[PDB]
Amino acid sequence: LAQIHASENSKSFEQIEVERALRKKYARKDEDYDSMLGITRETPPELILPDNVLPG
Amino acid sequence: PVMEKLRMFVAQEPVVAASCLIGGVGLFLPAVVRPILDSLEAS
Amino acid sequence: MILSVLSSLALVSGLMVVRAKNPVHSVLFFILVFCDTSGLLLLLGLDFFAMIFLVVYIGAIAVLFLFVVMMFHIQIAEIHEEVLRYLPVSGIIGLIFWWEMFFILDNESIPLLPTQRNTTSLRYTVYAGKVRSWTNLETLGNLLYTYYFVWFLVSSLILLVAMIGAIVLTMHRT
Amino acid sequence: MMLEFAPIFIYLVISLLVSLILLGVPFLFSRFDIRFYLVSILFLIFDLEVTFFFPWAVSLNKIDLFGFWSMMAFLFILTIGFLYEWKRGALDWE
Amino acid sequence: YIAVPAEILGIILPLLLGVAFLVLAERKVMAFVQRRKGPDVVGSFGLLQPLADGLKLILKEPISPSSANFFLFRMAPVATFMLSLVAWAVVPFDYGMVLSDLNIGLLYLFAISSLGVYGIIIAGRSSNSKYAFLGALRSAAQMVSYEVSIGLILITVLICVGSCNLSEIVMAQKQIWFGIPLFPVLVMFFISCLAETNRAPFDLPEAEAELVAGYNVEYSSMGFALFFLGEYANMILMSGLCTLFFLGGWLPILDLPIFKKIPGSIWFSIKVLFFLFLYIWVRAAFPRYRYDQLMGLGWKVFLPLSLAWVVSVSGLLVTFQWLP
Amino acid sequence: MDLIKYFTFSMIIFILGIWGILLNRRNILIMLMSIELMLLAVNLNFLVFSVSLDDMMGQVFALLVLTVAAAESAIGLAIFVITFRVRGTIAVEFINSIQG
Amino acid sequence: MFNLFLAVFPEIFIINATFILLIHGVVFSTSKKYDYPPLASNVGWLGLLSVLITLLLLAAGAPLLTIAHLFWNNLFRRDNFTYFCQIFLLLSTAGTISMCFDFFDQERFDAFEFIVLILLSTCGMLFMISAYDLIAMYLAIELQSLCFYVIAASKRKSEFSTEAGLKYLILGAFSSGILLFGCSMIYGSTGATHFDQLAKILTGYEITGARSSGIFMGILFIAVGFLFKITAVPFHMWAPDIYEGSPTPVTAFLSIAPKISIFANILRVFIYGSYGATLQQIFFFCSIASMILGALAAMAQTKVKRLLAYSSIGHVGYICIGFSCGTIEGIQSLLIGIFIYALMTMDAFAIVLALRQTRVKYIADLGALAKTNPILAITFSITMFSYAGIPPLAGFCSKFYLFFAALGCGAYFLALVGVVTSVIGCFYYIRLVKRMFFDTPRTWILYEPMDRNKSLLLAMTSFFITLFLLYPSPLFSVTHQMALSLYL
Amino acid sequence: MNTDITALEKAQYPVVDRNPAFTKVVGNFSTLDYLRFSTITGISVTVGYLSGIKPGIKGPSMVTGGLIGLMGGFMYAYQNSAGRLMGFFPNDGEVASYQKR
Ligand SMILES: C[C@@H]1CC[C@@]2(OC1)O[C@H]1C[C@H]3[C@@H]4CC=C5C[C@@H](OCCC(CO[C@H]6O[C@H](CO)[C@@H](O[C@H]7O[C@H](CO)[C@@H](O)[C@H](O)[C@H]7O)[C@H](O)[C@H]6O)CO[C@H]6O[C@H](CO)[C@@H](O[C@H]7O[C@H](CO)[C@@H](O)[C@H](O)[C@H]7O)[C@H](O)[C@H]6O)CC[C@]5(C)[C@H]4CC[C@]3(C)[C@H]1[C@@H]2C
Ligand SMILES: CCCCCCCCCCCCCCCCCC(=O)O[C@@H](COC(=O)CCCCCCCCCCCCCCC)COP(=O)(O)OCC[N+](C)(C)C
Ligand SMILES: CCCCCCCCCCCCCCCCCC(=O)O[C@@H](COC(=O)CCCCCCCCCCCCCCC)COP(=O)(O)OC[C@H](O)CO
Ligand SMILES: CCCCCCCCCCCCCCCCCCCC(=O)O[C@H](COC(=O)CCCCCCCCCCCCCC)COP(=O)(O)OCCN
Ligand SMILES: COC1=C(OC)C(=O)C(C/C=C(\C)CC/C=C(\C)CC/C=C(/C)CC/C=C(\C)CCC=C(C)C)=C(C)C1=O
Repeated sequence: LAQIHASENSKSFEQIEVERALRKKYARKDEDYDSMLGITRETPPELILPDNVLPG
Repeated sequence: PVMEKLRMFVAQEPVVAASCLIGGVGLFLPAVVRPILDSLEAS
Repeated sequence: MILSVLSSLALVSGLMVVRAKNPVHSVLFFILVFCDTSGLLLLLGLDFFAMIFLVVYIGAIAVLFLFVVMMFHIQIAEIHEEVLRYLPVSGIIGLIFWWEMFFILDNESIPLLPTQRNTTSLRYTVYAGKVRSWTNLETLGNLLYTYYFVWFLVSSLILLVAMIGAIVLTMHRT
Repeated sequence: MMLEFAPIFIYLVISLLVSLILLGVPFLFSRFDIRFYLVSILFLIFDLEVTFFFPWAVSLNKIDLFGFWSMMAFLFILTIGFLYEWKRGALDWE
Repeated sequence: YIAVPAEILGIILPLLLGVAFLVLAERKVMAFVQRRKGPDVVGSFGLLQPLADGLKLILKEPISPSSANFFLFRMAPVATFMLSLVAWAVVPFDYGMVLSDLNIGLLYLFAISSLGVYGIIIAGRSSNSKYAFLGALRSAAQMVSYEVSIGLILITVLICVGSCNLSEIVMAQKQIWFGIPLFPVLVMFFISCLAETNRAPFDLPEAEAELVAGYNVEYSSMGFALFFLGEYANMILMSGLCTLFFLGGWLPILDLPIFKKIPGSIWFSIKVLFFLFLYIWVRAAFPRYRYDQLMGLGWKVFLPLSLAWVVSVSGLLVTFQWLP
Repeated sequence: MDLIKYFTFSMIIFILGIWGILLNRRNILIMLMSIELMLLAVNLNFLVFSVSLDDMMGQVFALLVLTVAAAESAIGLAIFVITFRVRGTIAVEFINSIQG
Repeated sequence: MFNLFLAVFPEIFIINATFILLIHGVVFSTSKKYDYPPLASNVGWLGLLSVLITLLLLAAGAPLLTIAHLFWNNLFRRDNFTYFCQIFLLLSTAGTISMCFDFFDQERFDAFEFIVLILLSTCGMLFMISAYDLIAMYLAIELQSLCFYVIAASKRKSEFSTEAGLKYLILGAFSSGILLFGCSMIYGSTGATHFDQLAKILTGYEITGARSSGIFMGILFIAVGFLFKITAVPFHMWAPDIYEGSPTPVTAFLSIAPKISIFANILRVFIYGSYGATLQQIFFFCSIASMILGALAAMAQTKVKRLLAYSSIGHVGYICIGFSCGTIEGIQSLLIGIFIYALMTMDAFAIVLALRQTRVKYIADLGALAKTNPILAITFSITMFSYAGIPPLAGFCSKFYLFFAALGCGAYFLALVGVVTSVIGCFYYIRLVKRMFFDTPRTWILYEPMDRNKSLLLAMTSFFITLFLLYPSPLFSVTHQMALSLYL
Repeated sequence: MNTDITALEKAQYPVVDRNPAFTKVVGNFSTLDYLRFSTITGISVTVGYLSGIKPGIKGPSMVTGGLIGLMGGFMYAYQNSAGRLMGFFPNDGEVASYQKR
């Protein structure tokens, strides 16, 4: 747990803004329109937590 | 710098560019040349 | 007599449209109905409409129906039902429509009973209208694009809606 | 006049008879692909375009500039639709 | 009207003979390009080969597989064959040499062309074979796709002529053959004719070696022969249409008394023969497209160019007041 | 008698469309086909009247109605396709969830 | 030549802007460089702008819309009535669009084609209002209908949305065929399709014994199509299913604009034409049936959308009473009812769309709303009481006229039906108020606050509903003006 | 094509030109016409910019909004100028310029 908290608390202003925008963009989805467009939106790695902290 | 973007479009889509030129001539003639020919006839 | 033949063919083919168990067969009979309709149009002297009914109804619309119905591979269990129990409801609805609607023109357009006399000699010929006869095609084209052009353009808008809707509802880009 | 259509009917009857003779003499001795629907729709649209072209083509001498530009507007609407289809990938079979 | 059946037979029977010998001519020309001899054993110079093949076909037992579409399976080749035959009722071979002088003949030809797709579709579906069905669907899609360009080219000619009467279309070329000013349109028309008749380089049904089964693979004996005959009659018809619309039909090359000596039917025949030779030559020269490539060509190349030619011809003729 | 015979032809086509609606409660594709039959009958009504009345208005509207019929069939078959895609079946018991 | 087209400047502009937005959306939605951005909100804002510019062009050019009227006569007819009807239609479209942005971004409905189809349907309804011939009327109706069919099925993976679309297309196509048959019968009987010609032929005879059965049944079939369009009983059952199954912004748009357009059509066809007492009796019986069925079915509903659908059916019954009585005050009251019902429906659907952010579905989902959002519960209560017709709220006008016509045309069964159905309606409207204010449920649903657009629209419509009867003169004068302009 | 500009409701102001030519109407643009034109275009560009930020296409969105605004504003200015020349709108300036040239 300490790793993810340390990583978040040490981020600079610019990275905080970048991740705010990324979080807003990927908060919801329209997979049907993506399938119409023939694209697959992937969650950026800076929003994915490591597996060792996930409930499973 | 839109003078080689048109070059690139012509190089990559010759059929579309040719269609646009042919149809554009077909539209330009009645829109521009025909009123000119009508005006020269009045005088 | 000839209109009796064509109407009989249309009646049977239409019953086959609405009663064939296999939907592919229904589409094929529908095509027979449009052929008979085209024959009637030729009898009326409207050769442009006679040909256009083949080009559009059979050549484009029925082809669309056939492509869709064939790829559906409908099983009869999904659409089967006995129709013997509908004979009464069709009898009343059909008869009321029959009694009212096959005879609606009779009071306004009373038929001329064919007599045992040659009325053909009373046909008056005006040669003035025959010097330069117009085809059905050119009579229609004299009007579509100038005096009634707005309706023409609205029809174009309708077709644009069809294109957009077809894409938005079914497209799955690879 | 519709007189010229009668030979066509007799021709059809004879061609049918030839077909039956030729075919009958030897008796003596679940994967729905949407792209087909889409190509059907496009064909329907341009079929109607040709349909509307026919009277216009024979009537150009009488409708003059007004008819020409009205048909041009018709074509502009339909071609915007075509551009929409092109961009969306309806014309790609890969 | 009592003599009308004689005229109809005088059209249909020589046409069937001409198809039988078009098959032989294709084989001969293909062979000669390939430095071999085509059929030259069955009859002198192989001239009896078509009769032998037809006799073999009629003497072949029919199969009629145990499908649930017994009627449709046999009627599909009848439909395509009859449609191939009936287009010739309006084709003029010379001035006054035509069975039906239709005022709406151009649209009638378009309608027949649009009807041609049903034989292939029904043969594919009724045969109870997924490969035949898929091949038939692809072939039908290709034909409807190229029909659009064919119709637009027809409209270009119609704008030039001002009448749907085929004989009038021919006689409107007395001043100049339409193939000279509209040469790219003629090239487009010939390619679209190749694609519309499922001919090389567009012959998907012939691509069995490419894992693409044709729509007629389950057919034997005379149903298969009917499909083949309809296809080759349609090739002759497309050559005739190219001749009528762009090479001035029965007209001579030059309006001179020396050329006017030879009858117009001979001029028409010679032009048709040139186009049939080009059919064979093209089949001999090139490999074939994939289905997706030819569909892309149909919708992305020939449709826009045909529409552009419609606009350009109409605009030019309206501008200088050269309309018919 | 010509005009009554031409009108009853179109009339039988219209009644057949109505009957096709009535007789096809489990088959909504045929219901769409019956609606086209009715539209064809109306189109024929306009053409016959145009000749009988010696007037062109019936013919202009007939062409435009053909355009409407084409667009209608295109959109309807798209909706049929997507309904089938969602359910995997065209049976009427799988399109009855909206009620009350 | 160019100046002739001043009569169609509004329509030219909106069509061209719609084309521009279509091209913009398709070019940038497919852009890899821009990572396929959703453009529903961008195109929505640009289309709201386009609608407002169209409204400016139309309102500021009132005389110019009548220019070259002889040249345009066989295509359409623009006058004061069409002027005000089109202005109201554009205002309704602008409001409906403004209510859609939270739906676009939070659901992530990214399809910009939704906005384009709405704009094209608005074009169709504009042409519907000015239609002066059966052919033009049919074409405009069909354009509008096809756009609705497509947008009703916009959630193309949803069972509900696909079901709505399928039912709509089948029943819509059937009704359109019936109407077209009626048009063909009228043409065959009279040789005419222009409304002026029909007025001249049909006036002075109605049913003078030798009545054209062709004319009588053409009118009947056309009326059947019209009644389907206004969701009048017994041609109504498409409406509740379509309203519930469609995406809620679609439901809001369908609830208002088509009614305005089709009622303009009905006025100019029937009122301006002539078969007469038969057709007013048609609308009389359909009004009574619609009031009764709407009241009872709405009383049965447990879901908000279905309740509003049945409420709208009942209210079109109330409105058609005005058409039935066949007087200048009848037409004026019909117009007043349409305007007030439209504003109330806009208010109600703004609330519904605000609550859809937390997926409101059942009436019981409103429990404890007076605690979790007091001003929202009050606003919704004002809408309900206005729907019930409680004075001095704006909704009281329709009730007052219903009874005014019942004692003016001389109809006491109608008055009895109005009393009973009004009481039933009040019950099922105040049931919602009881749910928000009186109930104490064990589990509460906390709703996300609405966006600025819906709050502003709600604030203005709520002042109108509460305060309209303090200053009702402009609506009364404009509706009297329109009623008169139909014949002069 | 037969044409007839005649309106249903007659002009309430002096008719300087019954059917003014396109270029005459454009040359008749006043300062108020240009103000209307510029305001409509500027508002449209602003809406394009602001609505384009979230998708990330604010520039192209500005261009699209500007095209819509240019067309709408020109149509509005033309409407006003032509209506003034035709006598449908108050046209004191047009009458004054007409009584002198
Ligand atoms: C490309 C693909 C392939 C497929 C396809 O396309 C697509 O291929 C296409 C190919 C199409 C066929 C093409 C061609 C036809 C022939 C047509 O059939 C002609 C019928 C018409 C013409 O018939 C006569 O017309 C003239 C007489 O009228 C004759 O002229 C004489 O008489 C002149 C006057 O004295 C003299 O001056 C002349 O010198 C003298 O010669 C002329 O010879 C003769 O032809 C209409 O006739 C009738 O109409 C009459 C009126 O109703 C009826 O009258 C009756 O009712 C009256 C009360 O009402 C009573 O008073 C009457 O007593 C009482 O009799 C009666 O039934 C009957 O006459 C029927 C349609 C069909 C099969 C098409 C079907 C569809 C296709 C297969 C298409 C298909 C889809
Ligand atoms: C007489 C009419 C007929 C009968 C119908 C009656 C309908 C109402 C039923 C009456 C029973 C009791 C109703 C109780 C409602 C009173 C409480 C109330 O509405 O208070 C609102 C107040 O609601 C309003 O906002 C009402 C505003 C309406 C404005 C109307 C006035 C127009 C001119 C005033 C100008 C501005 C103020 C001037 C002085 C500063 C507070 O809302 P909350 O959700 O609690 O919190 C709001 C959030 N915040 C406080 C942080 C801002
Ligand atoms: C794929 C090709 C796309 C082409 C797109 C570009 C062209 C689209 C059409 C744009 C409208 C016309 C633009 C051309 C300007 C030149 C017009 C012109 O030259 O004026 C002529 C007149 O041209 C016109 O007035 C025709 C305008 C065409 C109608 C375009 C529709 C505009 C809005 C219509 C409103 C109706 C509602 C629309 C419904 C959807 C003069 O003719 P005349 O008065 O001397 O005699 C008439 C004629 O010769 C005899 O019949
Ligand atoms: C008649 C009874 C009495 C009525 C009294 C009327 C009094 C006049 C009204 C006074 C208004 C007071 C508030 C003025 C300041 C607010 C300015 C809005 C600023 C703004 O840019 O809002 C934008 C949104 O657009 C919007 O939110 C505005 C659009 C909202 C809909 C407004 C109507 C538009 C369509 C017309 C419908 C007509 C219906 C008639 C049937 C962005 O907002 P943001 O920055 O907070 O970010 C939102 C997250 N995306
Ligand atoms: C509870 O018991 C039961 C019934 O009884 C209510 C039933 O019915 C049925 C089944 C039979 C039915 C529903 C037939 C009724 C259908 C009709 C009348 C078709 C018309 C449709 C509607 C929605 C009625 C609307 C029409 C009205 C109100 C009047 C028409 C118009 C005017 C007067 C202008 C069953 C099984 C049943 O168990």
